[PDB]
Amino acid sequence: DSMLKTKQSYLKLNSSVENSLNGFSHLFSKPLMKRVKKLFKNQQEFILDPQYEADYVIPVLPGSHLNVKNPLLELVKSLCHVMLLSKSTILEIRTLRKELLKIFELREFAKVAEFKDPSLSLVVPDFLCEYCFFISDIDFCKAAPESIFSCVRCHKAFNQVLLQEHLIQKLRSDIESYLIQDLRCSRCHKVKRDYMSAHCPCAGAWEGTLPRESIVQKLNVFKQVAKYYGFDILLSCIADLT
Amino acid sequence: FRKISRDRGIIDKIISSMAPSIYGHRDIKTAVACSLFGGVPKNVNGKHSIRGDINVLLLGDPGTAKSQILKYVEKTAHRAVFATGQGASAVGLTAS
Amino acid sequence: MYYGISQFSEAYNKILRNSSSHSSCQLVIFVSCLNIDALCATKMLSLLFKKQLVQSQIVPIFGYSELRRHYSQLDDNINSLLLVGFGGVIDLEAFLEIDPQEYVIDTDSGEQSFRRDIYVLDAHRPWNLDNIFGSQIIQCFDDGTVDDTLGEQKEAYYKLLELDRKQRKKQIHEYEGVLEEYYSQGTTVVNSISAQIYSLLSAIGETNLSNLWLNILGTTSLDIAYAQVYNRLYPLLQDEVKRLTPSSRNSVKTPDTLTLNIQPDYYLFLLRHSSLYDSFYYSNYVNAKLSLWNENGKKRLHKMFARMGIPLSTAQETWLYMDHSIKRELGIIFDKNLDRYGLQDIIRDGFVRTLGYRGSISASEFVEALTALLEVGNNSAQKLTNLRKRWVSNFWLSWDALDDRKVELLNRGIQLAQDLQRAIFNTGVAILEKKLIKHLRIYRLCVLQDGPDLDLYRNPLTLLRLGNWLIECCAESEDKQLLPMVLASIDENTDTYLVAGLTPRYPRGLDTIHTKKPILNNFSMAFQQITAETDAKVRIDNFESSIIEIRREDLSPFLEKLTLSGLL
Amino acid sequence: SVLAAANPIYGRYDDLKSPGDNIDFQTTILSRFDMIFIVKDDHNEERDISIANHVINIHTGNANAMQNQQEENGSEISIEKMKRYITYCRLKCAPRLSPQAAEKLSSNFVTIRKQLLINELESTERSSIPITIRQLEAIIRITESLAKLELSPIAQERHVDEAIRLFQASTMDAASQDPSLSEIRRFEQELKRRLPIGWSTSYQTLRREFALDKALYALEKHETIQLRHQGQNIYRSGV
Amino acid sequence: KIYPKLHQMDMDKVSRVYADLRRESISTGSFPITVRHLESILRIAESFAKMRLSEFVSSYDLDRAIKVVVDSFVDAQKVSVRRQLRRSFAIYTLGH
Ligand SMILES: Nc1ncnc2c1ncn2[C@@H]1O[C@H](COP(=O)(O)OP(=O)(O)O)[C@@H](O)[C@H]1O
Ligand SMILES: [Mg+2]
Ligand SMILES: [Zn+2]
Ligand SMILES: [Zn+2]
Repeated sequence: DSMLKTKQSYLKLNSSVENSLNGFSHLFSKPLMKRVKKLFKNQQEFILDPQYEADYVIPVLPGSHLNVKNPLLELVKSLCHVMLLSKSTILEIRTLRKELLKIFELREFAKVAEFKDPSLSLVVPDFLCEYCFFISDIDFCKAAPESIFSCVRCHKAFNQVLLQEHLIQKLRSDIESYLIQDLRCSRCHKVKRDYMSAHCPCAGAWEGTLPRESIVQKLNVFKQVAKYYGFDILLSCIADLT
Repeated sequence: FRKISRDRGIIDKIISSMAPSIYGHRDIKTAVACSLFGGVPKNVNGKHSIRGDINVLLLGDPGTAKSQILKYVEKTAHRAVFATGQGASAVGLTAS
Repeated sequence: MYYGISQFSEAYNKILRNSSSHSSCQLVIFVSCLNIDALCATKMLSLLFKKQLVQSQIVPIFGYSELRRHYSQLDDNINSLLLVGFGGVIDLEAFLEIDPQEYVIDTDSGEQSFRRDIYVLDAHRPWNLDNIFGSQIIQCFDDGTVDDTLGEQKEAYYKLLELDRKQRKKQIHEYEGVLEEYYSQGTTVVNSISAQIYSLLSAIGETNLSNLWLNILGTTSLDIAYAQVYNRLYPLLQDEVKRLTPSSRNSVKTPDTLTLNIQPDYYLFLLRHSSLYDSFYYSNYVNAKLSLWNENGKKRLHKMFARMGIPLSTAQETWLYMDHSIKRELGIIFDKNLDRYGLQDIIRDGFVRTLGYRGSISASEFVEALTALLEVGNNSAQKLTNLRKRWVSNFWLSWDALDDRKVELLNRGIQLAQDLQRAIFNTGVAILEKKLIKHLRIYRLCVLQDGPDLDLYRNPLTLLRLGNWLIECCAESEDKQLLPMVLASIDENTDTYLVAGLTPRYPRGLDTIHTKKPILNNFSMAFQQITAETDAKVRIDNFESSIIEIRREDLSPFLEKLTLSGLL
Repeated sequence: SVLAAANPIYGRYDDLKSPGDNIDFQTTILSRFDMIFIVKDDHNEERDISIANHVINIHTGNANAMQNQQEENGSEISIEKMKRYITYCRLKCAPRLSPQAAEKLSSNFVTIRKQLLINELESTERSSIPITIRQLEAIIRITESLAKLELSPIAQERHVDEAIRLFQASTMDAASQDPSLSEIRRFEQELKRRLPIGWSTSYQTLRREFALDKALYALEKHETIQLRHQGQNIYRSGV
Repeated sequence: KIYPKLHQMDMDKVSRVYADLRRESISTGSFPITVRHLESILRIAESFAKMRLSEFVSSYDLDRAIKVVVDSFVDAQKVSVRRQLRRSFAIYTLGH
């Protein structure tokens, strides 16, 4: 509503470097940080006292890969990230974020103060709806459960067996691609072309294009999705892996 | 010194007093004050030594009181040595 | 009362009967590390049991959890346990999950014997009534306080024990109130363990010069914190020194002469192993007397050194290498120009040990070196255990420092003491510059968030030494009223603060009516009550109850709750 | 021993200019020098962050703590102990090569000389970096030093491999620096018009179409082509 | 008589500022940004703490030094990209 009123006022006055929104933060600046202070006192009162941890609890999601020590800090970081989207008001949004962090006595550029996406991604490419012949890419760590079990243009459901089959298909395809990757130099990045070589002729160590850590993260994402949605065949595949 | 140090805004007053006879050019005054007070020369374990002195270069058009600023600095600092252009050789700058 | 001073020999003989079987090792000695007096007492007992060839186990313990874990691991054959420096204030049978029925053997015949007898020895005054009175396994070596000042407590405890109408409930309430007002009292110490075991040894009659030196060291260990107790016990040690010293005085110095002497021992820091100027600059008393953290302090220090007429280079020269003129007129020089600056209390008489041509040494310097060796001799619950391992290991370094054949270790301890005094001094001056101490109506909080050598203060003795520095400094500030200070230090590896409840003390040499009354550290019950509620993952395991480990996130709420708490 | 610190002309290396232009030192003086490292400021933002964190720890008293702790850990050792250890090793061992190490060194030297010859032929200009018999002596000396620091009386092929790696990392790195163009442009245009933007083809197809073909490496630098199947398949990356 | 210390500071902002400085220097820039230049920020902050007789470098002493460094870098660039560089750097001089 703040940006809506700011845009309306700018258009009325008139009728990116600078757009209609340049001071929309001021509509809620005092209320925002006042409410943040009140919520901070409320949390500090009830962060440790039991029967409120049912409120100060971090929900478990398929994409959960970030540990939250302060749900209020996660909340304010999320609001700061959503209100940093405007390129024209970058300075005022950064100032508001700095003032909000001053309530936590945290530095403006602190790494913990930096916000990152709490959700990973796991898309199924070229998903086809067996009724309307709709081509889509079904995410699971970001897409809602209602948007994954059924199509979009129609509302017909999807086969659980097909979902598990295609998820395991992508998993095994990634495994094979990691196992069949090419090596390349670590210094001049020249692709390895022979079979017998300790390193690149420029004394560059050989390295794969697909990191093992990437496959580890993919396997963790698949396991989290299987556990969250009860994917039996996916869990069987995970057990087969190790 | 201790009393006026606790004053807030002392940095700006000091900066303005670098060149009282020279109008404007506040950034140059700030840089001159920083070089005058200087930093602390770090020396890690006696192995790694870090320069604690600030070196400042002023590039500017003639008649901009850069020479006057340098004259003020020479009159001001504790140990000041002034050399100009070709009137100072390589060995005379350091040792001979 | 369980074991009075006069009947300590009975306990000694009972222990000897119980575990003088060289086939096994049925006697185990538990000693609280990071405690000089306990170390000295354990050394006495180790030498004594080396005399009678009684096999013993010495286990240095840092935390209560370690004690309970070791007791769980403890084998049943061991029929005799010794606790040194702890266990006299907590419910050991409840702590160690002990009932008399499991350990009792040959119950019959008005007598009782037990398969495992534990003997505690600590001088903390909150004597646990269930441990001093209501048990036979727990055996306490009283120093005359329980038998004289806990008579009413004894009566109330026995009335509750025997009683498990309206007037009966009224009397039960009165007795419980008496017991409670006996409790809820700050942990204080009236005697030194070294003196108690030395008295026991004299009763056995196996004393020598070495044991007397150990008793002097143990008593000197309590001078900095409990100077009133030190003054109380000083004449006994003095008389023992007079008695034991041979009549062949003024004898020619041989490489074998071991001489204990009573001579002016000024209240300086490492005088005989550092320059006079540095001794003054690092003496806690002088620093508190002139507040050397300000720039004026060093100028006034030069002012004294000029006023006495001693050259500053001479003052800054090492003690051994000073001119004999100053080294023989130090006493008169102090007499002339000490009362002028109020440092007259520096002059003191102490005990000095000389071993042949190795040079003299004072008790204060020795205990400082021992404490330094204790402190710096060498995901979240793992590195902390490694820190406990290192802290326990330093106990053995300090122990072996007692050997006269390991003077090289003593030199390292002296250097460590100098460095630790330097670090604590610099930290105190930085804190008093930045005014990290925030004065309140309850306690003067002070938390170190970042800075130099912050990893040194996670050791409890280092934090206590810093507390001694700051409490001595604030004691000489008459404007600053009596109030405890709280110190915390974030451990970045564990992301936890080390909150150390401290206690104010009267200025040294300031003897008044209220000075005779000791200050009681009420951080124990406050800490425990705040921790029992509002679970904050607090780790309270130190035998010194006023030391806790708190989560970094929970530090601020814990301090806020403590401010809301009026228990202390 | 000689450890010299110099600066390429123009302040920066200025790799756009010829390597001989950036270095005013003649071939004669460059011949005596055994190892010639050329460090370059990558301006890699993550590397910049790492260096900035290290330097900040250096300045704010953290160095005096972490260096002492790491030295006590045993993975770093003080100046004096290294001095005495170096003295003892230099006065104790004078290792000599094994015949297998000699054969490996001779083969590597011939390879390096062939590489220098082909580089000079491609550039039609003598390389400012000289590789000669003295370079083989330098490799032999480095192998001896590697065996000596281990106090091994005889040098093994492990030392030979490590010395070859260091030589390739410093002297070949200096010698591999590069500043017809018509052929390169023609090849670029013909593959852009022929090879589809989203497709790939084998390298033997380019060989049959038709040199050193540095144009493909330059285009890989431009990220318009990419060699994936061990150099047997060039794919238009999307540019 | 003043030897200020940099205990109270945030290495994150300084590291990010140095990384961005090097990134904009290598890309469409001619001013050399080296590690010496990163040390210059701490040196100027030390001078700022000195001129207040402060023995510890406060947050203002660091922000002022960062602003001075980024402004000196920006003014050393051509006006064509100077506006974009200032727009990028504006997020670091907050408060002044
Ligand atoms: N900003 C200024 N304020 C006052 N006087 C100035 C200013 N800039 C230049 N001048 C005057 O110009 C005269 C010559 O300046 P000069 O030192 O030659 O400048 P530069 O060193 O840039 O050649 C001086 O006498 C000085 O008083
Ligand atoms: Mg001029
Ligand atoms: Zn559909
Ligand atoms: Zn390579």
